Amino acid sequence: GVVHGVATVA
Amino acid sequence: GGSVQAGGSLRLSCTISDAIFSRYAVGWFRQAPGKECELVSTITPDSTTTHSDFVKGRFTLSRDNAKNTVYLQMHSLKPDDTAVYYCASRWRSVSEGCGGQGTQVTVSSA
Repeated sequence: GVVHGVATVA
Repeated sequence: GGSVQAGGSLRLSCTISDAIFSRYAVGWFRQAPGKECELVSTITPDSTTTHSDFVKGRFTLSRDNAKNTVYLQMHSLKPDDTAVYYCASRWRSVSEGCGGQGTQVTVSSA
């Protein structure tokens, strides 16, 4: 199923 | 999260499972306050990038050359770009794209 990444400010 | 004045810029990073990063498209999604999840753009392992119609060249995607990270570079931000931004792969619907850990982007008027 879906795989979520981790989103942050670069 | 990150916050700017209208007209500003922001870069977001997405770190995702190495097995996924190497093999599958990674999508960026966003969800504005009181609105539904929407797909923004995608990038494949060969750096083919797709964009939704509302991007209009302002947001661009790239892959890090060494790490399992995708970058979303945003320029010319406007208040209606305020949203939580998420990244995902292998989604079964656009709704699933906003189910993970997202980062809040806030764009305030000038």
